[PDB]
Amino acid sequence: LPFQQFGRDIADTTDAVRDPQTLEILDITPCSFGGVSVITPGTNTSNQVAVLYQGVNCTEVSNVFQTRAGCLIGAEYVNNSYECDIPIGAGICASYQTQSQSIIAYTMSLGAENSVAY
Amino acid sequence: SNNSIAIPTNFTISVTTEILPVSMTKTSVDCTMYICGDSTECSNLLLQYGSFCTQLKRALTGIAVEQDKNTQEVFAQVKQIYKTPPIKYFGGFNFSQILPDPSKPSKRSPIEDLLFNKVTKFNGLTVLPPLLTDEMIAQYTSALLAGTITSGWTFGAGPALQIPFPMQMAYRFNGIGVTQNVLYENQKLIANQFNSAIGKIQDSLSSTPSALGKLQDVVNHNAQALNTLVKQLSSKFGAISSVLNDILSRLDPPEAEVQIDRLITGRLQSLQTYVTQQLIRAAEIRASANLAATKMSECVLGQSKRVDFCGKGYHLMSFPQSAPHGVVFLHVTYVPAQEKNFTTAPAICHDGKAHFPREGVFVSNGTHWFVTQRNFYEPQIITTDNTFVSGNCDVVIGIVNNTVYD
Amino acid sequence: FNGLTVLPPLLTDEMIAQYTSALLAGTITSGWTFGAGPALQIPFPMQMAYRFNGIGVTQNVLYENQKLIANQFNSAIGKIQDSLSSTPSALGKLQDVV
Amino acid sequence: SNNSIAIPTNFTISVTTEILPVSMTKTSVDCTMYICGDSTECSNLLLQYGSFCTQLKRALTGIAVEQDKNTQEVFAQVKQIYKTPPIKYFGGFNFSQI
Amino acid sequence: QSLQTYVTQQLIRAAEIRASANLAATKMSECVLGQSKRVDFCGKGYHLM
Ligand SMILES: *[C@@H]1O[C@H](CO)[C@@H](O)[C@H](O)[C@H]1NC(C)=O
Ligand SMILES: *[C@@H]1O[C@H](CO)[C@@H](O)[C@H](O)[C@H]1NC(C)=O
Ligand SMILES: *[C@@H]1O[C@H](CO)[C@@H](O)[C@H](O)[C@H]1NC(C)=O
Ligand SMILES: *[C@@H]1O[C@H](CO)[C@@H](O)[C@H](O)[C@H]1NC(C)=O
Ligand SMILES: *[C@@H]1O[C@H](CO)[C@@H](O)[C@H](O)[C@H]1NC(C)=O
Ligand SMILES: *[C@@H]1O[C@H](CO)[C@@H](O)[C@H](O)[C@H]1NC(C)=O
Ligand SMILES: *[C@@H]1O[C@H](CO)[C@@H](O)[C@H](O)[C@H]1NC(C)=O
Ligand SMILES: *[C@@H]1O[C@H](CO)[C@@H](O)[C@H](O)[C@H]1NC(C)=O
Ligand SMILES: *[C@@H]1O[C@H](CO)[C@@H](O)[C@H](O)[C@H]1NC(C)=O
Ligand SMILES: *[C@@H]1O[C@H](CO)[C@@H](O)[C@H](O)[C@H]1NC(C)=O
Ligand SMILES: *[C@@H]1O[C@H](CO)[C@@H](O)[C@H](O)[C@H]1NC(C)=O
Ligand SMILES: *[C@@H]1O[C@H](CO)[C@@H](O)[C@H](O)[C@H]1NC(C)=O
Repeated sequence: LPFQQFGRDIADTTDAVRDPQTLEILDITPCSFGGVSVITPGTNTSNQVAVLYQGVNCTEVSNVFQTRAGCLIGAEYVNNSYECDIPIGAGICASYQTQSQSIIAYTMSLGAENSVAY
Repeated sequence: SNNSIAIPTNFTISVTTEILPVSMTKTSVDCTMYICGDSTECSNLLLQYGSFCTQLKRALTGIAVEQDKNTQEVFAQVKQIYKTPPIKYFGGFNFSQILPDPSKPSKRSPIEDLLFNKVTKFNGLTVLPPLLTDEMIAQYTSALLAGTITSGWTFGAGPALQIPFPMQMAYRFNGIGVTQNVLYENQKLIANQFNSAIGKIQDSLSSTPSALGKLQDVVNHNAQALNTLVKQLSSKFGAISSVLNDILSRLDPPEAEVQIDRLITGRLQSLQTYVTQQLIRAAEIRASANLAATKMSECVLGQSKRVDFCGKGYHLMSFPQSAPHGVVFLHVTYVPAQEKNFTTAPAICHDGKAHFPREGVFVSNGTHWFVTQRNFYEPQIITTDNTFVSGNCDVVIGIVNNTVYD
Repeated sequence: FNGLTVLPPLLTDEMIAQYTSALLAGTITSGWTFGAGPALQIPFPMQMAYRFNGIGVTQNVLYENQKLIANQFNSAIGKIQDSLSSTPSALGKLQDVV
Repeated sequence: SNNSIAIPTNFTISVTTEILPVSMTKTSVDCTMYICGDSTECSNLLLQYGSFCTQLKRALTGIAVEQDKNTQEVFAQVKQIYKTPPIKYFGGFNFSQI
Repeated sequence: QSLQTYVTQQLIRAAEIRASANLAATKMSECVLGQSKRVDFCGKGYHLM
């Protein structure tokens, strides 16, 4: 409305501002913030680590991969599926695999296929 | 009366629904971002304050791993993924409503689709996705259903041993105390009753939204807690302003220290209250998830003799279904019906000897005495095949006279 | 009386007593049938015989010894009241809650 | 020993007692009344303090509904109120104490 | 602070009472409404009633 300048959301935080010199409405969005998770095997095994930036689009932050948990750097996605070693996020687990001894990310396998002859 | 018994002459196959929460939303907080934002001097003062941030982070991480473990305990009972045969014939039993639907990309059963349709910020608060996706939980449910349909209870106690479904339900009847001849005679009626009950389950779930009220209650409580925290972030707690940028752009350091102390104390108290409430709710969710795991082991992976544990009535089967942040159990039970009055006697006196039924009760139609099984009326001629003597006539109270054919 | 109030429970003592009486009557007159469907009438000696058969003892054992088992049950039930009355620590959990 | 067994030749019918808490007292607190009651400016500054009153009231209401649900779950197993027959004979078993 | 401590303690005790009431409901279903094969669940000895 032509008389108010600030906008607020259900959280009582400043979401929109009317520019003083030129009269337009600007939406304010907090620039990308997130958590960092370090994915590592035992230090005795190796010192290689992967980094998961949680809930961050992998642009804002075998090298990079976009998980629904976040952006994972230092892990190579493999289309093979294994049993989960250490959880990462929504169905993706990481492991220290030789196959090329490095950290790999993969969709976890729920179990061996079995079709009973009914 | 001390002479009359009531014996059922028919039965109903009933399917009941039990909804149990399993997991809740995994939330993580950053103490520094919540309390102080990006104010470096606030961060230094908080560092001087104490070491509550690490304790709160430990508690929340424990809750998250707790939720993942709850889902794993409930749904990862099996070690192999079982697939139902392409020809879906199980002696007239229709599991289409229960089995996954290939047409939908999600590969979820129609009941699971109904459940998912019914039950459906940046101040340092983050929501971590669960380790197991909805598709993975659906695949666990499909494997459990396929194993139960194709192998009975065998896959839970070892290798999956194939068995025709009518024979499996006959052995379940034998478990609940009814001879298998009853099922082999009334297979079509039992299949029709099961199909009608399964069809009615979906309409029952759709009609009453209170059935899925527990899962929505969990979601609502988590949302209310997060909203309360965010709102408490806008309180003053005695300070002149509720914004750290305002308190830093209006005041010199030494006199802004007291106001920033007030803000820090208030926000620490709010966040600690949130963590304590989350711990208590996590305890409740563990209780529910342990109950769900016990039911999956005892109702789905086998036949349970515990009364009212798996539905109401004599338990036959149980089928799992994944629901958002929980599980739904379709308990298939045997409910006797069409009861009839009869005259009963503890023993039959013949040739000076007392006779007792090996299994069943003695039933008179007024004129003749037969022996029946307890839960169903199948009269049979009293013979030495289904009686044992073990006693004398005079000692037993209430004995009656009749002939026991050889 | 400075802001603290006690809300009465939804079910009164009479209603809990009626529930208990209904459960007792169902157990005595129908066995376990009323918990799994319609209440099926059955004489109490036959119910005890089938409960004996449940724990692995044949029903002839009950029928031969009906009077002895009835006397033992009556004596035990009569002794329960005296055991409750004599020892106040028996109800210690409810009193602990209060 | 690898040749000997012990077989019972008699039995005892024993009645034991188990006491279980089910519900506790439902209490409600008025945050304003407890903290200051009629002191108006105290109420105003408590309002300035935060929204703890609403959370406390919600927790206590949840506890009360919890207690009612506990009693209902324990005692409302039967859907029909069964009545014992006028003649209280059950093969010599004396239920007058129960 | 006093009232918050009271409510937290009440919540913990309420959790304990839910545990007790769930146990009581299970025993009503399994000991009263049927005969239980579980050892020591429904009294000491072979459960009859
Ligand atoms: C000065 O104020 C007027 C107000 O209408 C605005 O239109 C103008 O853009 C402002 N000056 C500049 C250089 O932005
Ligand atoms: C966020 O991440 C997704 C990943 O698929 C990407 O498509 C999208 O453009 C990103 N948004 C940005 C860059 O803000
Ligand atoms: C592995 O999966 C990704 C995602 O579906 C796909 O882009 C990639 O081509 C796959 N690699 C194969 C099939 O070797
Ligand atoms: C059955 O109960 C009636 C009660 O009127 C009694 O008269 C009769 O003797 C009883 N029959 C027995 C105990 O065999
Ligand atoms: C049992 O019930 C079904 C449906 O209620 C009915 O079709 C059938 O005839 C009944 N059987 C007997 C023996 O009454
Ligand atoms: C019963 O099965 C048939 C095919 O087996 C299917 O067409 C039908 O839809 C099923 N019934 C229901 C209620 O879905
Ligand atoms: C058995 O007889 C009694 C007495 O007439 C009656 O009240 C009851 O309804 C009858 N039950 C059945 C199943 O016929
Ligand atoms: C009882 O059953 C026998 C055998 O079927 C029959 O001959 C007799 O007429 C029946 N009596 C009554 C009253 O139904
Ligand atoms: C039937 O058995 C009873 C035993 O209680 C006996 O007293 C009676 O004489 C018998 N009836 C005969 C032999 O006709
Ligand atoms: C019992 O075991 C002992 C072992 O020394 C053996 O000598 C004895 O023959 C066994 N008795 C029977 C009855 O097997
Ligand atoms: C069992 O004990 C009772 C109680 O003393 C007694 O009356 C009865 O005779 C005993 N039975 C045997 C077979 O000894
Ligand atoms: C036992 O039964 C008798 C006869 O019915 C009765 O008088 C007595 O009150 C009952 N109970 C006790 C405690 O003896």
